[PDB]
Amino acid sequence: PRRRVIGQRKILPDPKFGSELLAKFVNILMVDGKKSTAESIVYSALETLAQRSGKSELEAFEVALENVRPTVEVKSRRVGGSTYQVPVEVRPVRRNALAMRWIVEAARKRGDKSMALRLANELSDAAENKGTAVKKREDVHRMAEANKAFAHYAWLSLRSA
Amino acid sequence: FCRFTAEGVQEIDYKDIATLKNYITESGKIVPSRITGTRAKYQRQLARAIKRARYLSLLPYTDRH
Amino acid sequence: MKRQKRDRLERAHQRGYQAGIAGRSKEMCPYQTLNQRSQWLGGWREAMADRVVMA
Amino acid sequence: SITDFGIFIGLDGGIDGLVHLSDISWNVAGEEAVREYKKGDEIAAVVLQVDAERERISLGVKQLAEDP
Amino acid sequence: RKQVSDGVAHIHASFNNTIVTITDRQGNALGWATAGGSGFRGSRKSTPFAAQVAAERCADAVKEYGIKNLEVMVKGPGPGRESTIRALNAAGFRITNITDVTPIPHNGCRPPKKRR
Amino acid sequence: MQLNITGNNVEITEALREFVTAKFAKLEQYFDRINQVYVVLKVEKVTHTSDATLHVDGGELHASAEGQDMYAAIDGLIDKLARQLTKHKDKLKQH
Amino acid sequence: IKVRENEPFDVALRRFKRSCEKAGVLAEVRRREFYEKPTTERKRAKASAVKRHAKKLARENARRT
RNA sequence: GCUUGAGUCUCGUAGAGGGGGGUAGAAUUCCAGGUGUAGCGGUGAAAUGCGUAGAGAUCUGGAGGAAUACCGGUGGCGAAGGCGGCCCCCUGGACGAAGACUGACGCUCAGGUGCGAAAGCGUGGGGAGCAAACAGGAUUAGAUACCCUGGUAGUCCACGCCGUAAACGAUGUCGACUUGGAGGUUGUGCCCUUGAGGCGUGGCUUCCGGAGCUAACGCGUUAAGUCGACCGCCUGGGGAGUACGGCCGCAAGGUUAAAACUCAAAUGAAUUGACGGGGGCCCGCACAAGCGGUGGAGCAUGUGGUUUAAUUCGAUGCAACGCG
Repeated sequence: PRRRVIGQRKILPDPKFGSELLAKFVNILMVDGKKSTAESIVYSALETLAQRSGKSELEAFEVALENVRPTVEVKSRRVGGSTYQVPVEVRPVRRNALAMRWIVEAARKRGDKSMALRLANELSDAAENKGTAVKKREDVHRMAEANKAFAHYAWLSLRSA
Repeated sequence: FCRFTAEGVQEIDYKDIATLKNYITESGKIVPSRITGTRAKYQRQLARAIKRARYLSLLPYTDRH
Repeated sequence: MKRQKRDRLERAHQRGYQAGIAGRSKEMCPYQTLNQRSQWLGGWREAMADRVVMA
Repeated sequence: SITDFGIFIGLDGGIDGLVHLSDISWNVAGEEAVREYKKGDEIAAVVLQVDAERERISLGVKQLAEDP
Repeated sequence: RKQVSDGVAHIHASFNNTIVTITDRQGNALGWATAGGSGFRGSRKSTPFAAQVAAERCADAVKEYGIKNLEVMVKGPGPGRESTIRALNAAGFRITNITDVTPIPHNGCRPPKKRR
Repeated sequence: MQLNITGNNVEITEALREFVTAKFAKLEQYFDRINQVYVVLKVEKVTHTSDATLHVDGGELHASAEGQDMYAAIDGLIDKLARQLTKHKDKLKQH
Repeated sequence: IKVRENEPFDVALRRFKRSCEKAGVLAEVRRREFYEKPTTERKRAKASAVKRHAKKLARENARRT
């Protein structure tokens, strides 16, 4: 908004594992205001991600996540008649949430029988650098890196951190 | 500022390039009278002296010759 | 409903930067207090260079 | 002095500017969000780890402690 | 290929494009690269980044002439003109001197009337 | 672009609907892609007035014209609408 | 323009003198003969000069800060 | 008769004042040659266009035309129009110091005569760049336009014509008088030039303001203040600076200049709002970041239409349409 760096509230961590990133991930596919069955989908998917990956579950999810987190993201701008996209760097809070949104959408596609099987296979190919969300990641990097020639005025991401 | 031609009793000759090179810049351009602070009469005599010395090639027009 | 963003200090910066880029070579639309006028002019002179680098 | 979602910005010692990154802060990497883990306005352990002579970036850290 | 030592790097830096012609001391060309031919097209030609990629894609393909040091001439009041010489400090060259060959007429011919 | 006609105290005859529709179609073709148009005809004991609301991509735009015989009011409203459309059209060209 | 010197050099001096006199005269001469409005633009420029000088001078009274 | 008005002479002073001649440098274009190769150019985006027949770039040489960066100064000169590289020749005016001289020789001026930007016209040259007309590409609903790519008259010179301009300070000329300030430019006098110093004195000029004036805006010793001499011009708006006739012009057209008719207004300045594809600042689920919808389907309910014997009446942009 115009005003208000807003008084921000935190979230509850995940019960089964010591993670708030995982609780955010439950809140992403928590469709229709119903947390419990989304928790059953996430747990049911990390179990078969462990059996279909061998390694542990939290590192399985995080290694599967860092192959779809982005670095540069386009912002569409128009000046005059043109309307070109300008690469802004993603801030590392937006980064992993923007990854998990693509994982969850690419799991709502892809359709297998169950949602835990779809999301389990989608995280598996996210470890394999093979699935859909890595194609969307590489689309974002190809068009921001393709439109890389714009670093300008003041409407985006002041001096540094 | 001070006008050095007013500090002398001069009437600017075009041949003392030791003095005229204090009034060309290093690109050959004549320096304004708000910078050097000369009087306007000696500024006109100065400009005619610079252009005349350029004609006799005692001063350059530009630096790209 | 919460409180003002970057309390005119580096908002005074980007007002002087936008006003610097979009012409306005007045440097005569600033604030009047010192801590905001200083970087309205700071953004103005940081915007003159960003006008030289582009059209 | 001000934690900007990727760090904490300790700025003691006579104008030395921007410092500790979110990557160290503990022995966990990404999930930490420094506002949850340290403070606002508090004097801490932080050691230097890099001074870059050009571009005026010292980069302190906080993981250099005793947990592992 | 000629095994030249030093070169003169002309940079034509107009509004809509920058072209970079690396020549020798003599004044005859060795290799050139433009801000249009580096993949950037139309309005995107008119950026400093396309001038930087142009100076890269000239500074190699003049490798076979073996230039250690070069002068830099720059003609044109364009959006390149400084990123393209940062891209020649960074390209592995020794810059002897930098000049300005922007043609300033002691007003002669009449310019066009262009805008409304 | 579908034109909806309604009338408060004005009995919309079939010859009245043919003319209004033709005029609206002609205006729509001339200035911009228009999605829907509502026409309201009011009679208040003297003033034959007309309202129109055009829903166009940019948004709503409205005009109103009082006349003497209903037909005159409709003509005024249509010219006003055309003028408004020119403003909206290159208001969202603005290259 | 012309910069040659020892190992810390090559950028600041050059973009200074280059940028000022270059961008001035080329951005001026690039089009528009005008024949008429250097007269108007110098008249407005210098009327704005005396109005800015007298305006700041009589604006040097107070501002209630 | 007299010297104060006017004019002449002796010294200088500054100045894009005018006419003629000559010459210099940068740049643009073209031509010839070299190196080199895949683009150039252009725009808000594009295409028309140019380029593998070697373009664009870079270097060397040559040709030709035009304008004179910096100095450049709300600076200078000229009656006005206007006049900017540098040098020569011929020539006009202004200014000041000290004297001498003539002795009212003065001011204005209808008719007349002269000068008079740009465009244009005639004759002969010249033609770089730009550029009406014109072609093409776009844009647009259309686009005989703005934008782009080209491009002929013209822009230039010599000799004639035209005689108009927002030819404007929208302020006729000449003269006198009437508080100040800050500057510019150009002379000159005195004194410690002893230091870019101080005190006066003339001319031209820029701004701000005093009384006074003005409908106000504003003008304000360079008046739009107080007066005097002479001239030009005005008498509601449209018709109309048009028609007819005269005079001038090669023509375009210029000048002089009506009337019928028609309306009760037209106008100037200032005010309060409203408005702007004017500006500045702040804010809003206004945009951006997201979540879920409507529009497709069936059904419910309301409305328009159509029907009917009646389909009771009202609510209709937002702010009527599961509304009374």
